[PDB]
Amino acid sequence: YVLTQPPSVSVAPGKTARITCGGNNIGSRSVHWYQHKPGQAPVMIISYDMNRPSGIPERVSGSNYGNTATLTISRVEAGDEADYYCQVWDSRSDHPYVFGTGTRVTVLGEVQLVESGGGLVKPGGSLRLSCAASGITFQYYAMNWVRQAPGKGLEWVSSIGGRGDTTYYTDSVKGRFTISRDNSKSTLYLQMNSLRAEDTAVYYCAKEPFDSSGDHRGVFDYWGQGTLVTV
Amino acid sequence: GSYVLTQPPSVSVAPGKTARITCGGNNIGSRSVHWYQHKPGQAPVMIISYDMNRPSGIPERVSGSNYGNTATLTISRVEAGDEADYYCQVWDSRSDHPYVFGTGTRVTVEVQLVESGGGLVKPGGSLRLSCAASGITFQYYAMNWVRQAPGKGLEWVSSIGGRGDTTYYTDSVKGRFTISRDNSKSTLYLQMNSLRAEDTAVYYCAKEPFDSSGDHRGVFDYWGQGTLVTV
Amino acid sequence: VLEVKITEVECFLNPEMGDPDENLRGFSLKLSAENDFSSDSPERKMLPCYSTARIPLPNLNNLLMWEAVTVQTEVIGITSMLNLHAGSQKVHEHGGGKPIQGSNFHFFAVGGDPLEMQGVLMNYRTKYPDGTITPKNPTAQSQVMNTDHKAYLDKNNAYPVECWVPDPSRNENTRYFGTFTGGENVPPVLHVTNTATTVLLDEQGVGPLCKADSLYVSAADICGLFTNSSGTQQWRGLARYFKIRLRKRSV
Amino acid sequence: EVLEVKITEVECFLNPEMGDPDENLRGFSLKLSAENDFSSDSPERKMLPCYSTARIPLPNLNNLLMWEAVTVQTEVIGITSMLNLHAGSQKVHEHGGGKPIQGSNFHFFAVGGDPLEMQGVLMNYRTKYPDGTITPKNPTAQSQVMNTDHKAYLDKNNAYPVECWVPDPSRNENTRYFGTFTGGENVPPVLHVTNTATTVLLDEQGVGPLCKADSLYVSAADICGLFTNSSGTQQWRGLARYFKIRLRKRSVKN
Amino acid sequence: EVLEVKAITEVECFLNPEMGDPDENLRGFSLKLSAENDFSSDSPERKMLPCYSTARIPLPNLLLMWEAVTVQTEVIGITSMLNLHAGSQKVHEHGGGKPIQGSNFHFFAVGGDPLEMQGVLMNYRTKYPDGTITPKNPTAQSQVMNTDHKAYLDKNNAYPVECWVPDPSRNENTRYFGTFTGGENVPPVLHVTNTATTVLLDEQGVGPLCKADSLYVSAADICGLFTNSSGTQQWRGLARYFKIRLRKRSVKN
Repeated sequence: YVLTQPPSVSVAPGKTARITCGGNNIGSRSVHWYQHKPGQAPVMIISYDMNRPSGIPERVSGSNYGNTATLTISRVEAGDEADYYCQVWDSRSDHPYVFGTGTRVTVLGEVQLVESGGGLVKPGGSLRLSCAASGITFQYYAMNWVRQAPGKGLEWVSSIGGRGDTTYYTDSVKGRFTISRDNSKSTLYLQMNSLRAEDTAVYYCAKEPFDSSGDHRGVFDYWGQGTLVTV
Repeated sequence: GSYVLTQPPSVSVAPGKTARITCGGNNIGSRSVHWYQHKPGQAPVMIISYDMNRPSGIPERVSGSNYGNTATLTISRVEAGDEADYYCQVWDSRSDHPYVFGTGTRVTVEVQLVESGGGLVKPGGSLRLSCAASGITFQYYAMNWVRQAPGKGLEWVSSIGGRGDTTYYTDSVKGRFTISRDNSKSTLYLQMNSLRAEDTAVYYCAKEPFDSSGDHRGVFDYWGQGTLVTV
Repeated sequence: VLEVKITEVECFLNPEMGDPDENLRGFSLKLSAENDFSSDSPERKMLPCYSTARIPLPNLNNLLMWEAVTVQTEVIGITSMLNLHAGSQKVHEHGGGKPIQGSNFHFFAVGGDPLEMQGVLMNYRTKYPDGTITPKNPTAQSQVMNTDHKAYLDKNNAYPVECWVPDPSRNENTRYFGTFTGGENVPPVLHVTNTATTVLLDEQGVGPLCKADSLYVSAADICGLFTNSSGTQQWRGLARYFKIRLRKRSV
Repeated sequence: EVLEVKITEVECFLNPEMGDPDENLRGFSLKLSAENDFSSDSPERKMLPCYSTARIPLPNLNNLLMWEAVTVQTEVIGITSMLNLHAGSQKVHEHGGGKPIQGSNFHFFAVGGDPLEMQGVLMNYRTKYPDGTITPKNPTAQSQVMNTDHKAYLDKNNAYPVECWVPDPSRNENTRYFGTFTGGENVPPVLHVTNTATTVLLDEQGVGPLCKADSLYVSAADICGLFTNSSGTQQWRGLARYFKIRLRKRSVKN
Repeated sequence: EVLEVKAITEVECFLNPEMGDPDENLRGFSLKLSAENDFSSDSPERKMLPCYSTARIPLPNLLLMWEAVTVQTEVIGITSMLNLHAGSQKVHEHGGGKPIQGSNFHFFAVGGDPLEMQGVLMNYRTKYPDGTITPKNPTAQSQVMNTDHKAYLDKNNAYPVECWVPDPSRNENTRYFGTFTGGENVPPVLHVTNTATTVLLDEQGVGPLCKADSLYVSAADICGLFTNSSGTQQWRGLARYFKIRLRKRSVKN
């Protein structure tokens, strides 16, 4: 499935910013939105088309109809300057988590996830990432790896069920990367073998919402700050 | 023995004053009177249903009354926009001509219905009109053709039930016009054969309200802009 | 009616609450208020009407007739009212929407003849809409008991619930059951079970005998008022399911 | 097919699925939105209580034998937990205690030899239901009354929103169900416990649910009412349901 | 291991309520209720929390065992709520005091062993006060069903009503009955009569069999909230009377 975002949007302070997300009948699917500031954990700002999480101001609103979902930010502040991504989830698909291409927005003027194991590696070599989760009972949470390569958008890499019993990979890494989980230590693992130069990226740990079975929900409601893997 | 509704041909009113339009009928107080506003080259709008009920979007200034032999349309605090033709209308389920319109009063100070197939024809020729209805499940709606000849009032032509099962026609067109419907295509048809010069008119498509059986209700609650047939 | 000589018929009967437009099916038009008894022309789409169905039964032909012995019935969609996120006015600032609550009427009838009904009006001078069948030549006695107002439930979306009640003076081939609970804040209380059955047999052990191999089902299930964000109130209704067990009876 | 009678108990606690907006609010829904137009209503998945279900495996049997469910004991667990008026609830008035949970509630359970069969009915057919939930498909205005197209098996836990589905009385030949809906702002929750009450599951012919593939299905919804936070926001509160089911061996043909 | 019935005895008793007793002059009452604490920082005063009442009645030494066959029970002092002249906030100017009303819970049990209870919390992070016995190492699972929270009602004025319910997955040798009615304005409804009896026999005709010749009675009767002139609210409780008929029953060993 393809999500189309205008590459950039410019807005004066106090004015309204509108970010579109194009998709074939996207109105029939639940669209989530993420704000991403450089060197920061992405933040979920809209879930299921128009729902604001606790802490997101009323100025931020979401819409979804026909072929276009829309993120609207009113009374724009300096703090709104960031990258914005739409995202959908199709349970019944080869690539079940899809991000938009992203939108750079310029304005004219508890739970912790801690990643480790990032570094420098020979092409064809190996590296294992860890995410130490804090303040959640880990087996109740589908967990995900999402990366950003230099000058490219957020790319979903891998997903695992709370039980450890359901695993999904993007084709790019299928056969080379292995997602695993130790619920006793509340730690998520990404074993990266047969490393390529295209794998150079910041690797983000992404939590899905609490689920009594730790099922996949299609929502990345909390992120770690990331770890750099350079090849 | 077909029911007659008498309207004064014209009424004049100063801005801010009240306009009163009467509708005379033998014991009209025992029947449900509806009112339509009609501006030239526009779809008629229903402004009062069942004697006094205002549809959503009609201002409180517009009021309806019905007692004994006279129904009355009252427009208070009159604006320029109130200048139009006004028609009363009744419906008698058990009658040869079941939709009776008033003679009209010239007052001087979503769902779509799209008609096509209007044009120019030799007298004695043939023409089929279509109405493409949009945003409604067509088999739940009694549909109607209503015409206006040059310098004459709105004239009810033909009616059909939602199922396509209840055909009604005015004596004038009986045996020359056939009304039809294809609910799969949400299209109403008027097959006009043996055309006369008296048939030169704008042909309006008129929707009745939603009904679980698509029955006749006696109410034209939405109209198309019309199509002209010159013969 | 002689000695007994099995079939089930199932039916969902949809409600007739007014249906002000397709998107508001199961609802009425907003309620009007403070109209003088002398000048009240209610809109048809404001008035809930009784639901009826004549189910054709197998041709049986010392003649045999279909005898309704049992009925299983429940209201369908009772959990639809846990939607407090769309259309309803917030119960308070920052809160969810107002539950559907208020005056309600829950009725069903099974018979071998059209349900016989008696008319009582709150206002005899109400100008009821064309398309509706209401008490004819109404007098002041129509606000109490006027034996002239007899009717048959014989058309759907036609007989206004507020003008008609089941006639206890008639209905010998019909078993009927209804409950009215009136009030602004009356809580809707609805039960669902596939374990409950109602016997339609009389004191002589004879249930409704179906005339013209036809079984009549009748219903009125107004669940209460929906208060929109405007403050406007509309009626909300739900469909009723019937499962009726019949046997062959010699007559 | 069902022949002569040829005993076992199974126990289960079925946890509620009220939305679980985060771990610390397990048994609660997300805060309720209000006043969305019918034309643009996308509820958050965590806002919507769902039916609870589970499939209990029975001893492998083997003129074949089947487990026949004969009685059920069931009650709602933790009813007294609503006597905590000291935490989270908005004060009833100045210097007063917190507001008791109250308002619309639904109490429902079923026992069957197959998944509970359900019928779809919507307040608003145009409601955009969230990915992860299973709701009436290609709904129309007819979906706001009875549309026989909306048939489902309660075949997944935390998936079927309570607001979209009811037990289907036109089916469930092999299930017994019981439910009560009480709607209103100020409905007091009324819940009874006793280990002396039993419900017989036998039908008019004396036959209980017959367990296909030695599987017993239990289903429940216990929305107890709304919890009002200090802010004035409102959340559904649910409780688990306990089942004890007595089964016997029953002979059946082919 | 139960044989035929063997003769008869009555035990009469009352259990006084444990509503918190904030001071002597407020016996039968809880401390005033706090409100709007965050789930993160909720330390209720012990005297704020009603607890289950229980006691173990010793029976004649008497193999034979005492079998409890019937119970007569009622709540004592229901009419005491007709005092609207003292302490209650006036319903309006010049008016009488506000009747006790709101959430209530009426529960009793008779058994040959301590009542078995299951833990469930509104808020698993609630910091329960020293002196009370509440679910141990609670988790978010404790806000729904967590089978780790099993207890014996083995101490008077110790188990907060708000943390514990009778466990329907156990209590083979106890009969229990409870009603919870929640809401701001719930009217208390209490019936008294010396004509009502509750049979304790099970489907096999066997009542609770008293182990260690010991009868256990348990109760909670929170009648609702009392509103002071200030607007503060306190739980009000009443004692419960039991009359239990027992018979000698033969058993193997």
